[PDB]
Amino acid sequence: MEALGADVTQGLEKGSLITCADNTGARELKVISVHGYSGTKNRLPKAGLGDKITVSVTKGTPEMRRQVLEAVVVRQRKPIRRPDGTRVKFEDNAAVIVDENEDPRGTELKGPIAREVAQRFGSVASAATMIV
Amino acid sequence: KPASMYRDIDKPAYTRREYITGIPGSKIAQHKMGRKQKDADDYPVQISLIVEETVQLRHGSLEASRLSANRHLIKELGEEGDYKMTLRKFPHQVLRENKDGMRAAFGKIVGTAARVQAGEQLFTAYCNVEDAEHVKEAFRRAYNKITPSCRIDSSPAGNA
Amino acid sequence: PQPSRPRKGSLGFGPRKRSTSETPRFNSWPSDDGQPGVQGFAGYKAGMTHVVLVNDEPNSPREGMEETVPVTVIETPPMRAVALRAYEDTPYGQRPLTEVWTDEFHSELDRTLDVPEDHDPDAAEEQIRDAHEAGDLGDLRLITHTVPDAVPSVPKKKPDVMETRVGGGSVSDRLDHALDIVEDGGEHAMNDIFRAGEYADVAGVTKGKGTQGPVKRWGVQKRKGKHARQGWRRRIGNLGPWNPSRVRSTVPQQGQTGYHQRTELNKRLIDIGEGDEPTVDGGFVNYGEVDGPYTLVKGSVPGPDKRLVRFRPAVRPNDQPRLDPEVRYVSNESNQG
Amino acid sequence: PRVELEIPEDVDAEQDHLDITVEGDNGSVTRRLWYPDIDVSVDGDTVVIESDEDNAKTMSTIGTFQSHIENMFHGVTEGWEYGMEVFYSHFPMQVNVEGDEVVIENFLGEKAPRRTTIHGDTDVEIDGEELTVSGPDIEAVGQTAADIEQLTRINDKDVRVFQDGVYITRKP
Amino acid sequence: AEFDADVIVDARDCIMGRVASQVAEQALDGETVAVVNAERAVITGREEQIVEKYEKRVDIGNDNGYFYPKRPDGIFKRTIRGMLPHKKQRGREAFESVRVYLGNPYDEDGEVLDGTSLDRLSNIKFVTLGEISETLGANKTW
RNA sequence: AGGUUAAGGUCCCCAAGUGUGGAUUAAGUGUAAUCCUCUGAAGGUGGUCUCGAGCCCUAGACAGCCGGGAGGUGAGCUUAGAAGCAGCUACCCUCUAAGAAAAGCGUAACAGCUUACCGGCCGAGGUUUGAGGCGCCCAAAAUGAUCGGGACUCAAAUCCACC
RNA sequence: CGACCGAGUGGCUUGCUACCUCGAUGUCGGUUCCCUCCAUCCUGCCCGUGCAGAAGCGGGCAAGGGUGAGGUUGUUCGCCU
RNA sequence: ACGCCACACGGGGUAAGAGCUGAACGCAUCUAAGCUCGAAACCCACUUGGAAAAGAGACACCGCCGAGGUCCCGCGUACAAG
Ligand SMILES: [Cl-]
Ligand SMILES: [Cl-]
Ligand SMILES: [Cl-]
Ligand SMILES: [Cl-]
Ligand SMILES: [Cl-]
Ligand SMILES: [Cl-]
Ligand SMILES: [K+]
Ligand SMILES: [Mg+2]
Ligand SMILES: [Mg+2]
Ligand SMILES: [Mg+2]
Ligand SMILES: [Mg+2]
Ligand SMILES: [Mg+2]
Ligand SMILES: [Mg+2]
Ligand SMILES: [Mg+2]
Ligand SMILES: [Mg+2]
Ligand SMILES: [Mg+2]
Ligand SMILES: [Mg+2]
Ligand SMILES: [Mg+2]
Ligand code: NA
Ligand code: NA
Ligand code: NA
Ligand code: NA
Ligand code: NA
Ligand code: NA
Ligand code: NA
Ligand code: NA
Ligand code: NA
Ligand code: NA
Ligand code: NA
Ligand code: NA
Ligand code: NA
Ligand code: NA
Ligand code: NA
Repeated sequence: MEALGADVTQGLEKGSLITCADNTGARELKVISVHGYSGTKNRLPKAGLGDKITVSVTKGTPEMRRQVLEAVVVRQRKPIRRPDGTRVKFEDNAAVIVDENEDPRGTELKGPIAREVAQRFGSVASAATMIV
Repeated sequence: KPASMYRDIDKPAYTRREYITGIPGSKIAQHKMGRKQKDADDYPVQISLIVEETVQLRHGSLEASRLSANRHLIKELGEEGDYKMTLRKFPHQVLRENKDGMRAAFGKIVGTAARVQAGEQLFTAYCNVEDAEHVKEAFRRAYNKITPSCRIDSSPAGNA
Repeated sequence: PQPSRPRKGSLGFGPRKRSTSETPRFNSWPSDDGQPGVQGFAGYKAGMTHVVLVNDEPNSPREGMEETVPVTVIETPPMRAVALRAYEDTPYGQRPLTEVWTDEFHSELDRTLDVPEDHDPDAAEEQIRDAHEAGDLGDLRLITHTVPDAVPSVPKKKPDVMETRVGGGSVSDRLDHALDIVEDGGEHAMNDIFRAGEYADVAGVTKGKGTQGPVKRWGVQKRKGKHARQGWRRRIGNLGPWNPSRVRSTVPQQGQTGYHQRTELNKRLIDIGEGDEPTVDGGFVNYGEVDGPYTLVKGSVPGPDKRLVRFRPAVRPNDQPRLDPEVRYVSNESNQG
Repeated sequence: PRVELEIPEDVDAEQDHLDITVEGDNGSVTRRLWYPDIDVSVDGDTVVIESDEDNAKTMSTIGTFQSHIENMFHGVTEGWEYGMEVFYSHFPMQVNVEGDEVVIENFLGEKAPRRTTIHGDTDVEIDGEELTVSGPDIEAVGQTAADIEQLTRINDKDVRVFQDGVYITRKP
Repeated sequence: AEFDADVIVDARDCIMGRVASQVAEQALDGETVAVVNAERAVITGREEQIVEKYEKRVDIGNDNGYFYPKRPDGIFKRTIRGMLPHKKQRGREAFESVRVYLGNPYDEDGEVLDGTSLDRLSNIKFVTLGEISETLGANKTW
């Protein structure tokens, strides 16, 4: 993929429960896999900011629940490093549901976003309320 | 099962049907092929297939090689062409198999085989000088389906 | 079905034993390209800080922008090429033929060497040119030593001797070039060899850590779960199969870790200067105050503070040189906090 | 056996050890003819290839040496010449002689120029969409020509459809 | 340096094993021998299989060790050791009183032993010690 | 205790030959009597050596290159059409030194490309088939390859004799 | 793609045998840690195609490196994401 | 370490394979002699060890009644004793 323009310490694992920052109808999401990743023996597969993950819907509307969909990580508690040395961290862990073409499934995003996510998913960013 | 289990002559002759019951029928459809009404002396050329090693050939092999040779003569000469081939052997030796361990090991009847001494003619075809190259090829396929090495030998034929 | 997995550690840096010479010894030299010249210099590790630079990389989407980069500070005072040694080509590799010395020696060179009182700088030189005429001359290298006395932060006064190769134009021309550097008094500085913005190979003897176990030494796992509570916490499962009935040297075991020689490739030189611009408030921890001839190396360097580190022009650079990077800020903040 | 080859008036051949040199107006060619018990010599006006053995393997090589020497007589007088033609369908291919090698640019739309070094004293002359390889050493000239055709080799796609490249038109 | 050799042999273009057998014969007889021009000694056969054998001898090994020389110095000296009872007193002495050389460090020209020469005009399938060494990855210091 | 042999062996390790006359093998085949132990099969081989038979040839053989390869007529029939060449039947005489009612491609059918057959250049053996010898392919396994090892090629291998 | 019939290689399964140990060579599965084989799953380089391309399918050389995380089950095996 | 720095290209020889010249066998033929290429695989390149390599190594200087060294003392860039 295109370079993020920042270093990321993955703060999420396979099985992690995170926040779905949108209005698709899904509230809580569970990470199942990370696109393009292949780890090593005994290592629990990891995900972080700017990564595209496969997810299952834990909470939300009856229809959205149990559905296996794709998503993009937008915010994470573990710190990341900007090119100027400064560290940046968020209040929670969140991702936005997305389709085959990387276009947000919902109509609106809930909460802030990392400027770095724009360099990868412009159509997701071009729906952002706040880009920090 | 493999011929490796029955190719050598390493047991006594077991052909007395008066003491052996339940012997499977032979798969050999016919022994006299071509034009059986015509005579052997009514042909210019006569080629036989000679076996090079002393062996045992199961009825399954006799049928397969007889089939794949005559099938060629029928393909190149026709269902009523001018020729006549002869499978001059019949499967007399009865075969067993120990199919308990080595206790009461005498086997049960599983098949039949023809014993051919090295130097004997298994097949013998009779044809005109034209069809001489077809009979050779038919025999080439025939020795590909039996255990021993073979010599295709033209007995009466100096029209080479 | 037992998943596949790469082995613990590398078999290429052994045997993992204590280094014989604390002073590193390069086993490779640059190619003879441009003009003649010495292929290496040395200094003493001081400590680290950070700097702000303008993006030099022409292929970066950020070129021209600010960028924070970590730097290891190294004091690089002038050294002295005290002699010119020549090698000859024989059916058994290269062998030392003869050496050419001087008269001007440092006041404390006698703390390590038995300084020459009677020498013949001509007979030696003659022997070298005769051999060169014969076409048996191998290569040319200078015997160099540092001046620990210049660096106050370092206790030792006794110099560090090392043989550095000289390569360049023609054998004849660099033979002459060498002789000149020596005769003077051998005095030379980092400027004479390196320029800010080039890539260098830094060698050094790492920080010693005495005896250590397999987990640390080789990077093997700790016992997991229930196994970690039985009597074994940091010990590998087995020393090998039933057959072969012997312990293979490839299995991870305990021993000496650290204090080995390593040669780290493609280190970028950020700035060669003098004075006290890079010194830290309150002094570098466990080292002291820097004020004089120094060098700013990008990233880390093998070894602890005070240890002798050697420079060599990168023998296998991955990139092209981007000279004199624009430095906008050198942190002087205290390293205590 | 013994075969005698009469050297032309135009030519002049000298031999040293197992090496043979053939000089003519079009140049010179030196080869190395080495094989168990086969003797090659210069007897004033003729070249002699002889051996005491007569087996199939010896006879094979004796005949080979002859054709090699005759080809050397030809290269030094008439010389060898292979002629090629550049053909392309969509992307305009550029064939040029740069240095001691021949470079080909924009093959099938490529950005990277395909090239090959010319063998020995071979002379490659280009005229529009026609090429002509020539020289005295038939081995050298022969390879050089073939290397040009081999340079447009394509394995990934259908050769029947993607027929771009230079091809040997006339063989001597 | 300085070997007081009673005999100097020229191995150039000579069949290695045949030379080696005679050197061993003499050394055991109390002779001091110096084999010269080892890089130019020869071994008959199809080069592909000869080298396959020598490269295989290099791969063999373990912690205990299987040191096998890559330079013509050693290859030759190892070939000779194989014809001498080197683990015995009489045999170690004999072996140690023999030395192989790259080129010729002497003034005299070595003598050629009977039966050991190869006629290049009669043979094309053979290889030179130095050629094997180069394939083994040795440094051509000759 | 002296002497001579047996099995086995005589390039080195290792006592005794780098023995003699001659031939084959290029695979390191092989240097492996017997064997749990030393594998190697059906099938295949213009690898190479030796031997026999039939036919062709200086009235020019085999191959190659050049030239000719003709008309009656694009036979008749079937068919809108078929002309060597879809199919069915026939398969004739002229010209001549040869040339099919055409053997194989090719066209929608023609055309177009060659085969048969004649001539020329050239100049020496050619071609068909039978049998034998040694080798080659077939031929994939686990800590480090092997003929006991080294190493050996007009042998230090294999076969026939001999000192 | 490939029946029949025929010739083999391996020593992973299974069966047969009763040579070695009954004054004991500690079991299955798992785990950890090390070396290896090739009959190659990926990666390099190739050949054919019912090869336009793109995606394949089949075959050759090749053991440098890689071949991971989970749900049921003690399971090996195997089914499933 | 969960943080940060550094870890080739290029040559040489080959396999499968693609070809050149070329004969046995006038022609043809990638092969029999010869040659041009061509694999993450082989060799070099690079890193690490390495005078006990028994052919037990090389150079420069100081010294053989004195060069150099161990012990002692204050300490660690080192360390289980050493
Ligand atoms: Cl996963
Ligand atoms: Cl564990
Ligand atoms: Cl080893
Ligand atoms: Cl011994
Ligand atoms: Cl030869
Ligand atoms: Cl061998
Ligand atoms: K027991
Ligand atoms: Mg696990
Ligand atoms: Mg317990
Ligand atoms: Mg601090
Ligand atoms: Mg702070
Ligand atoms: Mg494709
Ligand atoms: Mg003796
Ligand atoms: Mg063998
Ligand atoms: Mg046997
Ligand atoms: Mg035990
Ligand atoms: Mg394979
Ligand atoms: Mg491996
Ligand atoms: Na029973
Ligand atoms: Na058979
Ligand atoms: Na315990
Ligand atoms: Na415990
Ligand atoms: Na055990
Ligand atoms: Na040999
Ligand atoms: Na070895
Ligand atoms: Na062998
Ligand atoms: Na088997
Ligand atoms: Na016991
Ligand atoms: Na277990
Ligand atoms: Na591999
Ligand atoms: Na499972
Ligand atoms: Na290569
Ligand atoms: Na020593």
